[PDB]
Amino acid sequence: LPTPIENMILRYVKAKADWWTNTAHYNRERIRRGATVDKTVCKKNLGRLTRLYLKAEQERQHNYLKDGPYITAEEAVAVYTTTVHWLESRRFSPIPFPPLSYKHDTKLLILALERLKEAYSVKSRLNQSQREELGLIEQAYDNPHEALSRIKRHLLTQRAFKEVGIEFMDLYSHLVPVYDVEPLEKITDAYLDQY
Amino acid sequence: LGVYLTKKEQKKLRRQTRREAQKELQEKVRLGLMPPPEPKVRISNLMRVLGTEAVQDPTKVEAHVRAQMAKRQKAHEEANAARK
Amino acid sequence: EYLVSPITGEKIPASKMQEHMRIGLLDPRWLEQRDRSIREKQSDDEVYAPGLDIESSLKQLAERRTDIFGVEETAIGKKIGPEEKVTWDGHSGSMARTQQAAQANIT
Amino acid sequence: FLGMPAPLGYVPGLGRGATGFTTRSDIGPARDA
Amino acid sequence: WDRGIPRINTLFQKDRHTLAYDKGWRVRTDFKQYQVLKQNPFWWTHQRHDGKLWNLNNYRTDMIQALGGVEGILEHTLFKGTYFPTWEGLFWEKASGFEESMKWKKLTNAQRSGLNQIPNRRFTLWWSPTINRANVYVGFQVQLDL
Amino acid sequence: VDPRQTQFGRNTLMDMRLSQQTVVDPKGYLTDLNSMIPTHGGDINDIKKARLLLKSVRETNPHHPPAWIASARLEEVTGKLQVARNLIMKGTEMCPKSEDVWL
Amino acid sequence: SYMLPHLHNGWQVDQAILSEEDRVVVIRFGHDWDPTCMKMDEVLYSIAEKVKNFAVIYLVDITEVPDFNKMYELYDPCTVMFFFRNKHIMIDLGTGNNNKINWAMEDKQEMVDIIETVYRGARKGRGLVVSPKDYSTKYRY
Amino acid sequence: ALIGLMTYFREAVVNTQELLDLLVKCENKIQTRIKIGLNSKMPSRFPPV
Amino acid sequence: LRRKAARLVAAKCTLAARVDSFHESTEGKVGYELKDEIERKFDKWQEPPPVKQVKPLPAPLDGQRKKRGGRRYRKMKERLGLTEIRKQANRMSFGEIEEDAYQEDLGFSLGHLGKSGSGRVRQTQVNEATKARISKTLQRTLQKQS
Amino acid sequence: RSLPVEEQPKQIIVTRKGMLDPLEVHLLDFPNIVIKGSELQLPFQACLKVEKFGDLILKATEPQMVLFNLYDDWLKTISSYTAFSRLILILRALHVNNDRAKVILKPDKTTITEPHHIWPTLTDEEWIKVEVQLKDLILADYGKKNNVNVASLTQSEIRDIILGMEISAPSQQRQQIA
Amino acid sequence: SERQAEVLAEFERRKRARQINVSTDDSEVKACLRALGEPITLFGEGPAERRERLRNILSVV
RNA sequence: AAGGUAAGUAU
RNA sequence: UUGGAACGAUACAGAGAAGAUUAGCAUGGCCCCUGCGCAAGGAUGACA
Repeated sequence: LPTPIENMILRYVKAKADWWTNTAHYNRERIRRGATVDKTVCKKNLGRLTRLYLKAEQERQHNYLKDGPYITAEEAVAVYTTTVHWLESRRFSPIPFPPLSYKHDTKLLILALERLKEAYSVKSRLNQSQREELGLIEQAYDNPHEALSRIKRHLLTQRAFKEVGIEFMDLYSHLVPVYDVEPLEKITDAYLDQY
Repeated sequence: LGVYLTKKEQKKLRRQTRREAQKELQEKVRLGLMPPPEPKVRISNLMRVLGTEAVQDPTKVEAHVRAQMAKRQKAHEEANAARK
Repeated sequence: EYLVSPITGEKIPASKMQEHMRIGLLDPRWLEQRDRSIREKQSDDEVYAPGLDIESSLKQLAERRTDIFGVEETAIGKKIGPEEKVTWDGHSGSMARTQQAAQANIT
Repeated sequence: FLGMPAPLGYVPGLGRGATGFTTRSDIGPARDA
Repeated sequence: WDRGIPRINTLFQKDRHTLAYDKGWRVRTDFKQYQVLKQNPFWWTHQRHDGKLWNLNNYRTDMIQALGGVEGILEHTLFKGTYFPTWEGLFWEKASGFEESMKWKKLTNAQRSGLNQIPNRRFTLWWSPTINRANVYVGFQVQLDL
Repeated sequence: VDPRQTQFGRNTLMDMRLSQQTVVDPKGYLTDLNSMIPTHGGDINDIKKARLLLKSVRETNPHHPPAWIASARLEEVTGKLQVARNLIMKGTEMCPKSEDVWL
Repeated sequence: SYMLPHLHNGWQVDQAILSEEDRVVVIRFGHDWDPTCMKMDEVLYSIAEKVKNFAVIYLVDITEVPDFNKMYELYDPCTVMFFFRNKHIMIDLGTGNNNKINWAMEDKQEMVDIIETVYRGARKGRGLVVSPKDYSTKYRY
Repeated sequence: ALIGLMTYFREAVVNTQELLDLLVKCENKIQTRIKIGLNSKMPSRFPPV
Repeated sequence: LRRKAARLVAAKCTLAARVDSFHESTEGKVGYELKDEIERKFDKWQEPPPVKQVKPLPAPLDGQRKKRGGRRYRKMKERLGLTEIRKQANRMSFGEIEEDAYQEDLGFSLGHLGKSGSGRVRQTQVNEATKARISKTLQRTLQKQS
Repeated sequence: RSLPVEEQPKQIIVTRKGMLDPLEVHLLDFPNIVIKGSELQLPFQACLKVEKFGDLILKATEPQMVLFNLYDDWLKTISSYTAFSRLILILRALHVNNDRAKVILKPDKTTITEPHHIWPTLTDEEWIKVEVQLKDLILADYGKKNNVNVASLTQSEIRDIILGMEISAPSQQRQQIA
Repeated sequence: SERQAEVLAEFERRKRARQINVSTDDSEVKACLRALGEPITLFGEGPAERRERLRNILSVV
């Protein structure tokens, strides 16, 4: 791309981005106040706010990575010492790793799988991802011990995970982030939460 | 010296030869050279292909189906014996 | 060097062996697929306007929207800064008079 | 075709079998006899 | 039976042993809003753990009583046009035998959108003697051609 | 309910047939002393229709202890534990020699 | 607006309607500079390629081509009209005017649905098609 | 939504006189939506049955 | 794009080191012959994506298209066809008001399932042909995990 | 309850609609068994017309439970599908006439029924001929009592005649629908 | 009928074409086409189209 | 004042 | 005989529903199993 053409395209992008940000914020304030708006307008505005919020989040994460942790060592030491003293006062035994012969290793797995199937309790048409998750849950229920072994293996050795999708529930007064995690990791996370 | 085509290459060659033979048969049937293929009927298949005629003359249908099964077996054994 | 073909039963030069195996089993339905992909491509029409039409339309739009283009600013639709064509009203009773008026307008 | 002058003495309504429509009487010029 | 905050119903629940190992369920239900894309009106409670803290039996009973009962309600409907001898041995079919088969047949967005309005075409038919009235829709009337 | 629970956490058969150059194979008729099928909670779809049919069984064969057992246990799974007692009492009045009904 | 093909006289509109035999001709009567027309034309440009198989979109300047103003009542700021095999197709939009779409539609999916419904009905031989969406209300809440 | 709100608060509704107006307005909006779905022209004496 | 670059650079550096350990190509002809192809690979990886034509939506479809039937079609129909329990699900008794079942969704209802009037004395069983199981490619991942 | 789980049925077909609810009540411990009604009347009531069943059960002084093998030795030469098809055909023929059918069942004076089983022992082609004769017999009464030609019967409706499905239509005025 | 004869002739021509060995070298294909007289390229045909044309020519010839 | 036009062949 | 209207009138029809519907076999994919061919290769039994 020639430099003058690129420069004018950049000027156009800057002007359109300024208008885009202003329009998104103005429409969001209209909706928050109670202005009567259409469904397509709401969807477009939600998309614009999602893009703006994610850009701001990228800026914030880059700032944290570049500027390091924002908690000074003295503050972290004070917090940790207070927590240690509290735990010592209450005589708290740390939660151990779930044993292979755990007395409740199956009840917790059933409880975890039930919560994952509660999203589908209301009858609805299933797409590929939903039916894949249900197949994984059914496979875990059919062979509880293999699922438990996979869960313990993930707890011990898994430190890297696949990307999770993000959407935003539009409450018309603010945006509530919603996270879509892989079902295979969802089973492990649910069992860990229950345990 | 000779050369050895790889496993993927063998799969491609076999698939192409099978498709060539299948197209040969299909165009023979299109132009009426060979009679159109009849459905392949086994015992478990008898009630799906010959279901409506196996209530009127059940044993004739059974005999016809078993004759077809034997003829399919007859050609296989004949090819094996001629090749041996 | 010379090598026997495992696909053709013929002797070929050693330097062409790789390409010989690569294109000796080119599936003919690939050629069929390419043919039908090019036959549809040739018959495809132009959805959008050509460059000349795009440029002329942009200039015509600029000649009217003087709140974006130009120096002086007139109204939204004004171009600033005899004969009236006879058109049919869509009625079967006025086909003849409209047609004759169109004929009568030829110089 | 595109970029082709209209033939002289041609009525755009005629030659196509077009028929108009009126949603009301308040829109469009008055019908001329 | 339906009195306490942890409804006495829950003591007789079939899965009352697996729920005893369910801890932190209210916090989890509250935090479910960050995983599902639909807001839960009952975010504060669980039917299995806390019981059903409300009953609409009396409400529906008094709603049928206030509308004049079955006889009063069904005079507004095409029920008397069906010539059913009585309302006892009757059942609806929520989805048609064919309408339900089309829920999964690769329909376009426009084709599917118009197929989601089929139940309404029945609803309007059910309440036609009352919706299609001169008292409720003032104006001229047009009769069907046949 | 379980003894520890706190605020915060059927149609049996009396006929048996043992199965082992003759067209006729009269197999012996055996009677089981007692038959206690599991409660089978929730296996009934139409409670009212099943209740009517079990009433019909009691009427046609008043001397069929499985009929009374299934009829009353249907009231026990339904939760109406008081009518089940009456059904068993009537069954005892009509099937006194069956120890299953008394148990 | 400036990307879609333009028809410059009444004869060209006649030929465009006559030429297509298996696709619905979608014609936007209006002006390039009209804001309503710019929104309608940008939606049409957005869906121009997707409906290539069963629709062709043209733009007609009513000031330059006032040939159909009297018969088609092309007096609204924007107008979208559908033709099939040289036959104007009406749409039961619920707006009271079945002969045309005389407003700018925001969503690009609704226009695709309208074109698809028009194509189905016209290929079935109908002269009126009921739109999948009732436009008697803008559904603003 | 209505049963969730009413069974969550159950006492705070009566004192919040603005909530009563909000609830009846929302109910009227829903009924108007249904009526517009039935027919574009709004009815004059639509029944509650 | 850095792990792939690291692998490629490591392989080419190994080749260059094997060349150098025998003191061959002292000037660096092999070194440049490898560096320029490293740059070529880097350029190829960072190449702008090519032009890909937009696929238009298929034209609306009218008429009849012959579809085959057989074991695959039978299996697909069994998986997608109406089941007896799912047949009872969409049947609602007329006039018999039922208590709300699911708290979070009042629209949800079992219908004739488990309710009197369905005409079935015994409980309907689950059609095992409608079982949910993972895809073929999801089975492959489980083989690469255990 | 007597048979083992491997030989336990999982699909019970009932030839009378009256015995659908009683089975559902008496199979309340076996939910995994589907009970299907039959709209077509199978000729299973005509097996007592056989010489080896009627007199056998008339003089039975006490109730009892007996086992028979309706497939005498067919299973050694044909599958159970053809065995059941020919059994249905034979029972339909017996239900039809029981007079000419008994004559058809033995094609030659040299064909006898051994006391072990019920039907006579025949060659495979002999059974083919007996089956075609019995099919003609079954079509004969449909031709007579309905005054229709047998040739007018398509191959699709001969199957319905053999099985036992028949349709009637007193209300032809519903021709108004078209 | 001669129609059956010509259809059978075309079918056997194609069957023979399916079993004729043709070199995959473009230079040798061009040399063979030059030897047999037919043009190297016809209406912008590709190398695969050239190979098909040579196969057809060798089948007829 | 409206958002309430069946469409289609035939003269 | 000669004009109004012709976006009308009348005549016919009016299911203005909803759709590329559905049964069989073969191919193709996968894992065996069986038989024969082809190219090689193992281990082992046998005296005068």
